[PDB]
Amino acid sequence: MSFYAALIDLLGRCAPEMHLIQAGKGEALRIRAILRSLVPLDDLVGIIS
Amino acid sequence: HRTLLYGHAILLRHAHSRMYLSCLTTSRSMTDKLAFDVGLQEDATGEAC
Repeated sequence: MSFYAALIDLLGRCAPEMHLIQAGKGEALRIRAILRSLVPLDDLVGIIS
Repeated sequence: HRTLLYGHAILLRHAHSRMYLSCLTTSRSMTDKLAFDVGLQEDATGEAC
């Protein structure tokens, strides 16, 4: 699980920026959507819990 | 007529339905979490088609 924690950290650091998201850059929105599809929210909530 | 070559974007229109082939965001296949269903959409807007 250190492997998966490091992978999650790498994905989070690879996630786009809030100003780009607000400006609506298509590539940034696509990257955030891809990361969203790869990692579900429920898994994060449960492993936090 | 434009000759089709690799690394080019194309648009496919169903003959009978006059709709456009696209990649839907719904995933009915529970076997794969990353899988996405492909279907028809009635609008040419966006990059999904």
